Parts: sequence; structure tokens; C-alpha cells
Amino acid sequence: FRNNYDGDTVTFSPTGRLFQVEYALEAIKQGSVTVGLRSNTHAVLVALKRNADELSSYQKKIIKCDEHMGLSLAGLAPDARVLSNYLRQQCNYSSLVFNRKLAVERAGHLLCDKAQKNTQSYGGRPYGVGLLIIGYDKSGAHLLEFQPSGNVTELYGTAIGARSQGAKTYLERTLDTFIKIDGNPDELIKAGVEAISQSLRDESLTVDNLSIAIVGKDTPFTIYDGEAVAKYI
Amino acid sequence: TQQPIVTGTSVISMKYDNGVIIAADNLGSYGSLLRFNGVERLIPVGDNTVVGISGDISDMQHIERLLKDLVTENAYDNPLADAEEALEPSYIFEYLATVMYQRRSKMNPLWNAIIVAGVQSNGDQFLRYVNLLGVTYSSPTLATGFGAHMANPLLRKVVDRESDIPKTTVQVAEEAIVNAMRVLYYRDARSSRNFSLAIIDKNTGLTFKKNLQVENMKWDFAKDIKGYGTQKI
Repeated sequence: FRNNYDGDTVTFSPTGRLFQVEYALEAIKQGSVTVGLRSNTHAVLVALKRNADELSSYQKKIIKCDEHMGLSLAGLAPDARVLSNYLRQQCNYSSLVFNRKLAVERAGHLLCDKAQKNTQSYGGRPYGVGLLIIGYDKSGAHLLEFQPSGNVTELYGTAIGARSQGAKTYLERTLDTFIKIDGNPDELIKAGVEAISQSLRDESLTVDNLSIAIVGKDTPFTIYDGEAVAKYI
Repeated sequence: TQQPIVTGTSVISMKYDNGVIIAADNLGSYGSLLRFNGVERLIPVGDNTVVGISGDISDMQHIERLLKDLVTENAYDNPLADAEEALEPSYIFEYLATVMYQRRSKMNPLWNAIIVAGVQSNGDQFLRYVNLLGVTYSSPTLATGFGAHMANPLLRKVVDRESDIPKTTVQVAEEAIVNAMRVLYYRDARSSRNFSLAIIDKNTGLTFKKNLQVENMKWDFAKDIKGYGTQKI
């Protein structure tokens, strides 16, 4: 079965599946966990940076796309770089040509479309990375979940990566609570770190291991790493 | 590189305390031939912007089409197309300015002078000019072609600097513009008596007036003028 229909992305299986796409999705699950959630005034990204050795660094998992937008990745880092770069250009184009900040919902549509092309044509491969996009535009705070299949969804919060299901159930529970954390970033972040710790197991989030990013009303997307996240451990 | 064939003359405008006013006659000249009289050179975009165009009429029609497409496109996958994500006057201008400069840079310009008048979502007045060279600028009053020489001096006697804006009413402002239109009909050999005028008020919205006419003209003193020097009868 499967073996005969998963040699490339241009082949449907007898049940209507696209294995190459599915295998790509598997790269995300293998990726380190990262969480995203928002109130009505801010959006936060909390990501667990994974290290190779104890002599190695903890790979960055958050990229800023513009002053009002940014994302977190889980999976093939290179693909995240390619996709965020594309997002940076799209944000840029909107500003230069229309003097308009790109709508988070529009960015999601663009990413979906860019990924889709890599699932219907011979020779290419699907992107092997998941992305959580947060931003503050003319309609407030926003959080988006991007999957290599090209499916992009807007949520109040979520998580992707290994053991992500932990943080996800927690947020699906804490919903009514954090969604009202307006005017108070520190609280939103703390709630973000509480959702992420729900996916720990191996170790515990340290200083050079935790990565946080926030954006909102009067806060340009900024990234906090190391000492800057100490007050949250 | 080209040469304008059918042309529209002056486009005059100014801003008052609650919005902006913009007017343009309804003539489409062909050299010294006043060929077309039902030409509308004021292009409304949505209900917060009006684009006034002078210069080549075939290019104006082209810009018109570009503008309609902007509206259509902006509505695509945009649930807030008639709200937070509707076209702002500043987006429309930045777009046109971009096109104008690109076209002059390819040595194939859109032979026009354009004034974008409107009110931003935060209520701010918007008035900016762009021409075939990609040149842009803002001032409390703006006029193209002949109107730059004869209208600006008159309109500036009302709003000579920024601080005069809040002190100027729609009545006063509309009066100035209507007077200026009459002056242009007196001294501009490529003008028409019929014109359109539009008001964009942050409270009353967009008011588009068609088929206006220059009235209250002084010609009687002409009977007293005979000869060109010494002739008595």
C-alpha cells in the first residue's frame, strides 16, 4: 500500500491521502514544542529551544517578520527561514506600495498559498515545518497556526511540536481566563509559560532554554531570550 | 514616451476643519478643440476618498480601471472590507504614487497630475498630489495646471497655513473653490463652465455634486471697452 503512493507529492493514495505531505507533518511533531496565545490587547509566543549537546546553543525558534508581526517554528529550521523571509517581503510590499501594515489574516492566506504549490507539482517537496503567527493589526491581536499541508487557522491559543497536546488541552481549559488578560503583558506571558510547561517531561525550562516573544496595542513585536526571561522561570 | 491627446485641465482642492473639498470641470479637450463635455474627472473610491485627475484622458480611464480593481481586490478574503480593512485614502495614494513613479522610470508615463482627497479612518484630512514624474507633495490647498497659478493664490487667502484649517468651515471653503472655478473659466482657454465638486466630511461623509455651473459672472463692463487705444466709438 502506502509505499507505492508516497514516492512524491503529485500522487494520491487510493483513499485520497497525500503521504509526502503527511510525512512532512511528521517533521513538525518531532520538533520542539512552542506555544501561542492571545488576549484582546496582546499576542504571545513561548517556545522551547532545543539544544544538540550541552556544548551547543539552543536553536532560535522565533522570527520577527515586521514591527507588528512574527512567528514561532517547529520542524525544519531552513524551511522556516524561507517562509518567514517570504512573509517579511509580503509585509514589506504592503508597507512600501500601500503604506499599509499587512493584516495577519492576509499573511495566513499568503502562506497557505505558497505552501499549497509545493504539494501539487512534481519535483518539489512540501515544507517540513509548522508555524505559529502572532500579530497586532487594525483588528487587534491575532494568533495563527500554519501547517505544511497549507492549512492555516486562527485561534485564541495553541501549540505545535512534541508533546504539544499537553499545552493545548491546558489552553483549551484556561481559555476563558487568559483571553481577558488585557493591559497586562506579564500575565499573558506567565500564562504562556504555564501552558508550555504542560508539555515538559525531559527537563524544566531554564534561562538559555526559554524564548518568549510578544506583540500588541503599543508593543512592537519583540523577542526576549536568556536573562530577559529569567523573571518568568 | 508619449504625448497627451485628449486632456482635462485644472483640479483644485483644499481642506477645511472637518474634511476636504475637490473640484474639476467636465471638459475633455483635443488641442484647441473643446471636444468632449460630459467628462467626469473626479473619481470616488469607496466613501472616504475622491481622486481628481488632469492630463491625458485615456490614461485617466486607465487609472479609473486600476482603482476599481483595487476595490474588488481589497474585498477578496477580507471580512472587514467595509470596516477596519476598507481602503484608506492614504493607501490609494501610495499605490498611485508607486505606479506613477514606476511608469516614469520606464520612460512610459501616465501623462497626468493627480490629487487624492479624503478622510482617514481616525478622522484626519488627507490631501496629497502626484504627477507623471512621480513627484509628490502636500499643502492645505492643492491645484494642478492652471489652477496652481490662479486657484492656489485665492484658496491660500483662506487657509494660508496649517493653523487656518480648524478655523475654516465647509461653507467658506466651498465658496472659495466655487469662486476659483469661475476665475479659471475667465482666464483658462481650455476650461468649461460645467464642473463637478466633491466634499468629504468626517461627519457627513462623501457628498458628490454633479452638473454645477459657473454663475454670477461680470461681463457688462465689456460694453464700455472699445478699440485698443485711441478709437472712440
